[PDB]
Amino acid sequence: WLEGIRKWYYNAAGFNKLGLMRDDTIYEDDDVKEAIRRLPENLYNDRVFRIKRALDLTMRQQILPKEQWTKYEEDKFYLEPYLKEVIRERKEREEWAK
Amino acid sequence: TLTARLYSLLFRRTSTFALTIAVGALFFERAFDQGADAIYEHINQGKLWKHIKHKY
Amino acid sequence: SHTDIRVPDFSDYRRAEVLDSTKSSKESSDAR
Amino acid sequence: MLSRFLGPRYRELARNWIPTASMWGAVGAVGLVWATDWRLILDWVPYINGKF
Amino acid sequence: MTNIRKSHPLMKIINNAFIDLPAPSNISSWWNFGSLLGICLILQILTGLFLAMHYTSDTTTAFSSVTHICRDVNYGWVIRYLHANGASMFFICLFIHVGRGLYYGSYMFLETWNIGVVLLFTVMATAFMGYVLPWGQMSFWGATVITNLLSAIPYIGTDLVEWIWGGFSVDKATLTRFFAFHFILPFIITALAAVHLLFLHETGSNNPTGISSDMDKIPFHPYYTIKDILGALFMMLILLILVLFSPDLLGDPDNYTPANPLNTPPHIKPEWYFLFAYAILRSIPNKLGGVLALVASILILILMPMLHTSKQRSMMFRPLSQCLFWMLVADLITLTWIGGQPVEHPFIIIGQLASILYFLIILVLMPITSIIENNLLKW
Amino acid sequence: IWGGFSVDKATLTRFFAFHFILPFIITALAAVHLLFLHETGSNNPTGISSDMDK
Amino acid sequence: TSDTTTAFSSVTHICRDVNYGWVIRYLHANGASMFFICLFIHVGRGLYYGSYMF
Amino acid sequence: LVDPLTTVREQCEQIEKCIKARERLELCDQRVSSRSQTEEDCTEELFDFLHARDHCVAHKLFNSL
Amino acid sequence: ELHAPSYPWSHRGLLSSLDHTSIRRGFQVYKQVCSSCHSMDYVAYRHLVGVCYTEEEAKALAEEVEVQDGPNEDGEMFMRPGKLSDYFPKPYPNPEAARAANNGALPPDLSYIVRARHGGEDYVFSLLTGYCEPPTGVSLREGLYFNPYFPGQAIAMAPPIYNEVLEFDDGTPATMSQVAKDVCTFLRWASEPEHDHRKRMGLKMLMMMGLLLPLVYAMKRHKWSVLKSRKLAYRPP
Amino acid sequence: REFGHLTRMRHVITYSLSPFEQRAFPHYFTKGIPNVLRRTRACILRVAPPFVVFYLVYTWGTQEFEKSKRKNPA
Ligand code: HEM
Ligand code: HEM
Ligand code: HEM
Repeated sequence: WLEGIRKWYYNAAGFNKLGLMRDDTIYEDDDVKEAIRRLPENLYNDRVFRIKRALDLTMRQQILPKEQWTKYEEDKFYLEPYLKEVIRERKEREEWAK
Repeated sequence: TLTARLYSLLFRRTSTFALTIAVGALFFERAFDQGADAIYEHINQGKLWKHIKHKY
Repeated sequence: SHTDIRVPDFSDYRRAEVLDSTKSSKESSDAR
Repeated sequence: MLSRFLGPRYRELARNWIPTASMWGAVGAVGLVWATDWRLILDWVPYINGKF
Repeated sequence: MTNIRKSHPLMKIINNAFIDLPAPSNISSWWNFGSLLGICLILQILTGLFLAMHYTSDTTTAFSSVTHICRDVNYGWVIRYLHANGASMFFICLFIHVGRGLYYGSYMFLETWNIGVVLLFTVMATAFMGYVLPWGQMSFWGATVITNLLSAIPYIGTDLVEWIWGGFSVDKATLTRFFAFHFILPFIITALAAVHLLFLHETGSNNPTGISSDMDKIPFHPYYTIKDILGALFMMLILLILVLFSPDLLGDPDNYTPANPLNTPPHIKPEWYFLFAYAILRSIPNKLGGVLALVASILILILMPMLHTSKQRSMMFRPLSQCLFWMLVADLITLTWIGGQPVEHPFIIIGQLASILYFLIILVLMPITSIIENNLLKW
Repeated sequence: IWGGFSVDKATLTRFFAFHFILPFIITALAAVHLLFLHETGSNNPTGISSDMDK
Repeated sequence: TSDTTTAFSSVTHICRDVNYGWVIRYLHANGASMFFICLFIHVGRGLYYGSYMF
Repeated sequence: LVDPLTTVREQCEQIEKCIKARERLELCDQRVSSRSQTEEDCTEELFDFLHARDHCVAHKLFNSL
Repeated sequence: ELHAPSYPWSHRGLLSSLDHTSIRRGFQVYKQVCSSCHSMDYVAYRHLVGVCYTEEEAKALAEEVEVQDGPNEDGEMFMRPGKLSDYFPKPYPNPEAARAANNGALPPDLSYIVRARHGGEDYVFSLLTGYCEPPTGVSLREGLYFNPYFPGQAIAMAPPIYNEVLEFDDGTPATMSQVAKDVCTFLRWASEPEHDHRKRMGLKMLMMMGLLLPLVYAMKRHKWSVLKSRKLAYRPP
Repeated sequence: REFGHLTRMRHVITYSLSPFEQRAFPHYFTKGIPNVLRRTRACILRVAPPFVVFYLVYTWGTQEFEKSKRKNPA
């Protein structure tokens, strides 16, 4: 069923090796930077530490050791609610503009 | 430790460092030109107009 | 606390001269 | 984009700006014919066909 | 008292450019090519000047003047072959830079991307124009073919080929105007490169991951000068290998022959860096459609910022997109190989199919793969 | 500079090449000239600072 | 063409054969002359009104 | 004055590539000679006969010069 | 078409150079075989000195020929002995004269002939030793000659060189294959005079590249040693 | 966009060392070669097949062109 394909793709993606959650990999467009600003302090600090560690790792070209990789079931979509709220507000503003 | 005295006597000052580069450039060009040329006619011995001009 | 942090060991990277915890680095600094 | 430009007030803006843009297009066409000395068009206009 | 480095206007600009400019730490070698291009620009321009100091643009002296440079002029052969292989290496670096821009989502810097497309256009025009200057058989005949391709343009098109030729066909007037334009254009390239660097410096470069590296930025001078030095040295290693051991490797031997307009060469072909778009031109049967496909094959780079739909800017975490990108690279290699070969069976069908697959991958497979990519990651 | 010999074939070509390259250097130096001029403003005929009448 | 054997003939061809070539040639020459006139006037202005203090 | 090339060529004649090439050439020879008017010109198998022979020669000849 | 083999030329090595004695012999072949029909105008007797002949030999060689040049006080084109300044003599006054003389075909300029044909010397040599008898079914118009290597399978040049076609100054046998080898290597020298220098150009650079690359890279790594050994720790409250 | 206000970051502790106290090539071959094999294994499956299909099509096109130049027994 599809979840096996999803898990295979998560394994083959790469950002699990670098100790990155999913939302650390998303392109930073206007909605995304606004959502990042909207993040709470603790989540933002963990996010920036994770991103900095990943950049260090790819600078040295050393993947993070096997055991403490971000598991599929341990992946938390922390950014998703804030991004959904931002997208909803933008869509509402655009509907008002129309 | 030869490197220690070498640094303490001719590397610490940037002025003497530049003197080292400039002076050593003379002799490096000298030696490298001679060695590379010698290798070159060693590989190509007898086929240049330097080992056969005595014949003509 | 600030006193609970320590510099991680870099022994995998240190040059052979400056590697022991009981030699002043000034002696081998000139050589390095 | 596609949907965000597909609104009532956007077609209102389009209707408002149709005259100015449309006759800017006429400005450009006349300027092109003028600059190139397009004999296909300039022949029909009076008092200028004499230049040919 | 204030730093001359960041208070004097020229020094302040240089400092903010490539001394104290923050840069991502995880920048790979794929970005070094950028600086390499600049090097491969300067190393070109200077050499060109020296060539222009012994070149007499005329159909009675062009080949003779080039020969005089090659043989008689003190160390003139080295400058000539340095120039030719430097143009080839410039195109190698340009293609690698475009590939890097495609791979890591660097086209999200829209202004820099468009200025880069303009620079790429200008470089192709400069190289096409410059290859005429030696006035060999291949130079003149290829120039005739390429310029006559503009006859397919409706209405004005025919007149245009009379305008560009300076007459009825490629003759001395075309040679000298090509020389003058070949002189002027690289300085326009330099100005456009300065603008391209300004646009990029406004926002900063993009790391291979695609995530913003604002938290981890290192000064440019202490690190990314010597790394670029090493890259330029490697580029020089390759370039002098080409110049000093296989000088006329990529160049067609038929150039070393006076341009005789009474004899068509066995096969008329452009440079290896031109054979892919020329093969695209060959693929389409219609003449006007051929030129449209030829220009679109490069203009499609501007569409890339719009066609991106995956939520990840780069490609490190999109393996399907990586396979598609490598399929595209292999397709371009196939285009080059086909352009080298004559238009016969089965080269006709292979060239046609690869030409369709080029646009099909760029416009269709990549966006649909990106939609499937987003769907595969809960988002 | 003069190509040896006398003013002959080589001299004409190198003079043409330098004649072509130099004005672009002049353009760059003129851009630098304006860049150095701008942060000081300009000298009005009276020679007094004109910061109260810009 | 920068070749010595045909530079002067090339200039005469520019002034005699090219469409409106004489306009370009004499515009170039007298534009250089005016460039020097304006340069001397500019240096005179700079020396006069004390702009050389920049 | 005999030539090094002719003897090297003769020794290069007796290798199996050139043997099959010579048989094919002789078959085309008899075919074309027998038929009065045919555009079939024994050029191509002649070219393969060459391509074997000159390669065999070029591998050896320069040492004899 | 049938292309050329890959003959093991003495200069085909990566850092090898042409045999200058063979250059001199091939130039003798050019003088006394094809200088009557082929032109090598892009080269001069000055290029000869220092690679295949001495100054005195070059001077004698130049004066052995007569070149018509210069307008005298009466304006007539006077003939004078050739000198080191002069380029190689052109056998035919104008190209149309050459074509009308031979068969209408034009003998290509031998200056760049090797660098212009795909295959290089291995091509031209293969042509000179490739003069064959036309195969069965191929007719020959009287005046042409059959060469498999020439595109068109029909050359308009009679067999130039054969056994004892010349007498080398040294004394090596003038057999056809040796003559072809010498003339081909001489044509390679003429086409690319910088060849030897280029090889000497490369070798030094190669050794230089064996010295700058391991250093600069090391320096780079040295300057990267700060970052590559950098260690981080997260200490949230 | 310059050093001083690039972004905000807290509770990050970073260490490093002088270039004059640590080796420039710390076991360049002990872990360098295993790293190279790891990256090669990671990228080989997604890099090679597009190039291998090009290899096959190039060979097939060349051989078919050569065969077409041969006469076709008529
Ligand atoms: C953008 C960088 C440049 C590129 C890509 C370029 C490209 C070329 C190419 C491909 C050739 C033909 C080489 C050959 O004969 O095989 C050429 C020739 C020439 N270029 Fe450039 N060129 C550049 C910059 C310049 C500049 C700045 C000048 C003038 C200063 C110049 C002057 C010449 C001259 C005189 C020739 C004729 C000599 C020759 O063909 O070797 N080039 N150029
Ligand atoms: C005239 C030749 C060119 C020069 C001198 C040049 C110069 C540079 C330099 C020095 C960089 C920074 C280093 C790097 O990121 O690679 C850069 C970045 C970039 N260039 Fe170019 N460039 C040229 C051509 C192009 C072309 C043809 C394109 C594509 C259309 C392009 C698009 C880009 C992009 C997107 C970046 C940002 C890459 C990133 O941030 O990761 N450039 N350019
Ligand atoms: C290449 C030719 C030159 C160009 C294009 C150029 C351009 C300019 C321009 C546009 C201005 C502002 C307008 C003005 O104040 O006059 C200016 C000001 C100035 N230029 Fe130049 N200039 C040139 C040559 C020179 C020369 C030869 C000098 C004297 C050495 C010079 C010194 C100055 C000074 C001192 C000013 C300030 C004038 C003031 O504000 O009172 N320039 N330049």
